[PDB]
Amino acid sequence: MIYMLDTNIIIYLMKNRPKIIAERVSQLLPNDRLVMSFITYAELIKGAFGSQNYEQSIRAIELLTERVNVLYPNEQICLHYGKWANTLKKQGRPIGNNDLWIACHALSLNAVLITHNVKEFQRITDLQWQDWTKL
Amino acid sequence: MIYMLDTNIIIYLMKNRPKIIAERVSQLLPNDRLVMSFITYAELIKGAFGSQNYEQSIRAIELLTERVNVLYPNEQICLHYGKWANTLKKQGRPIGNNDLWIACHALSLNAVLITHNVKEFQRITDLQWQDWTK
Amino acid sequence: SSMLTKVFQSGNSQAVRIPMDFRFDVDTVEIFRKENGDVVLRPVSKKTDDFLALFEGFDETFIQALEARDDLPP
Amino acid sequence: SMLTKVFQSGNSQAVRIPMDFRFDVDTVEIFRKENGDVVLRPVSKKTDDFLALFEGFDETFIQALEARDD
Repeated sequence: MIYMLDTNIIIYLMKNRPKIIAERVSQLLPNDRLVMSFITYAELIKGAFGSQNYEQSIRAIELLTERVNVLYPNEQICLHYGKWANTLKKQGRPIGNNDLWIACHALSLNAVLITHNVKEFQRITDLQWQDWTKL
Repeated sequence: MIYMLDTNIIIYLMKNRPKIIAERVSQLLPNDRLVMSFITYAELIKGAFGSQNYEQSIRAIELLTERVNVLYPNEQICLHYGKWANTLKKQGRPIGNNDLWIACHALSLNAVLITHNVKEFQRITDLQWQDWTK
Repeated sequence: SSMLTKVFQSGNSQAVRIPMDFRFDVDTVEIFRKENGDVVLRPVSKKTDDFLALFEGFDETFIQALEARDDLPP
Repeated sequence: SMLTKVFQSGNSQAVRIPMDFRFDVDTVEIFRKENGDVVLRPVSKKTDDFLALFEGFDETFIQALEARDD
């Protein structure tokens, strides 16, 4: 199974060390994989440039992505983005643009998207996702 | 050299089909390549879903991309994006997010971006761009 | 020296038969009207013809939806 | 068995672990048993390595990344 950690859950994990997440990681089977979208990696790079110690931030990013590999798009992400961008246009931009790209990335991989406090994603009705901070 | 058509110049081309831009395309050398970003392709698909005749639009896109190929990036796009997203946030002068991704895609290729929206993209000072309308 | 040729309806539009004496070798021509009511046809280059054809097929509704970029900052 | 010291670290409390009781992990589970004793149970190797991936980022990094704007 492909588990894609979104940007919010990574931020959460930098600020907290919660038991719920240890348990969920413990339940991971051997062929299961943790990844992040290129979107999220770009936001990480942005934090590094906005941080006091650029070289330390980049070092921490390299360690993180060695385990949580970055994935890059192919045509399928664009098909999903076109569909859901159109549907979501009527609903008053309920989902941020980078969150939407991330959701469509997960759709394109049939990944399960792991998030924290983005209930908006329920509007993308074919997205498989989980909040690994809640029960 | 790669020349990347942004989303706006492709709208312009659909509204006004001007000979001018056809002339500039022909000037491209043999090893050159004319392309769009995956961002723009996704916006085309969006338009197909928001149009009257979806099957028609999709066939139009498929024909378009057969000659102006859609490119998909590697890690270099994220390095340019982090850098420019931070720079512009500090300036308080952010541009559209899809446009930002498009610009960083062009940077990651050392490509020329073709746009009729120079003010926004000029903020990305490392960006090579040309306006094939003006 | 000139010929007569027929105006006819094709689809929801009008069209003119081009006799072979005047066949064009492209699929797209420029068209304009002179003061006297003459309509003038001038072909484009083959390369311009093949490029601008790529943007045939996208109707007004598609352009509507595409123009609606709603491209907000990051 | 031994004795060891409770002290303050920054704004929080801490306990010194004598050499003979050192941990090989950066994170332990802490809980209270039925008789009130406090227990420190090391997390697994898998869990420790995962959580370590997020420890290196300082507050200026988080503050900049927390500004998603989106």
